[PDB]
Amino acid sequence: HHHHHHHWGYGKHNGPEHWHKDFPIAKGERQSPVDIDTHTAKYDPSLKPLSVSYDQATSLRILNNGHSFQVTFDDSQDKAVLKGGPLDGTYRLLQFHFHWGSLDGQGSEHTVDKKKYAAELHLVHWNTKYGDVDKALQQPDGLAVLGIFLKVGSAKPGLQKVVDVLDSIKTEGKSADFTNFDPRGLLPESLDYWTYPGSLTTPPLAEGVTWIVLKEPISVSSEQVLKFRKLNFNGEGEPEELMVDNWRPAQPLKNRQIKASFK
Ligand SMILES: NS(=O)(=O)c1cc(C(=O)O)c(Cl)cc1Cl
Ligand code: NI
Ligand SMILES: [Zn+2]
Repeated sequence: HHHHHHHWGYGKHNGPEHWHKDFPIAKGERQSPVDIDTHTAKYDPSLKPLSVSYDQATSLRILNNGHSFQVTFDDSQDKAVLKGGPLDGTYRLLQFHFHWGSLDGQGSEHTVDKKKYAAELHLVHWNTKYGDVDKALQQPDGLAVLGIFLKVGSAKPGLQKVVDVLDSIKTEGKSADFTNFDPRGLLPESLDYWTYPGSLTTPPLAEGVTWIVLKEPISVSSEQVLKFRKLNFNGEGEPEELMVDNWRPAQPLKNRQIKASFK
């Protein structure tokens, strides 16, 4: 009988279309992202507003991991947490990262009534009742991701401290100290959201994520998102391959219901 055990990426040869070969959970019923069909999405008056408590958030480092860039946080205490919305309990912010396109007309992972945004911001949190992120990763209610759409318009002031250091992490494996960054400067004004049970959108595509996708996009300038597109998927000394189109497309919703926090 069959038995199951090159690196994944976003290229023709190793992109989303192929991930199912090493990560067969891609074939399952809880995969992210999804298209949010607003007609289908049922307003659920029993969802609470999302309580974002980032008042003490302690950023640590910023790094290029070869598939995105991310800002890490001290998650040893409840410095930056999510609760309420659809969540039971407290989730601690570990990291945020982005996905974006080669052009403004694509780049988001989630879509809304089939519309793609220019980019999507993901704030990754883990359920404190499991003690750390490695234990949480193993559970169905282990993680919560707050997803935020980016459109191109006016500059996002809170994003500028990030953009101003991207030249220091151009290539894979580069990182830098990145202290005193306030993630509140990346939120939109309204915290109205859609929620559904899903997965990581990157391998290993584990099905343990409560997704919270905000209705309202933030706007960033063309100049800012152009700075994203100057990152490299490659290492220093390797041929240049610009880090663009690092998004997985919408996956089948199957039997899941997406709920809205708003009428
Ligand atoms: N795209 S995602 O589903 O938010 C996600 C991405 C990553 C990643 O760094 O590749 C991680 Cl560790 C966790 C999550 Cl939850
Ligand atoms: Ni066997
Ligand atoms: Zn992500």
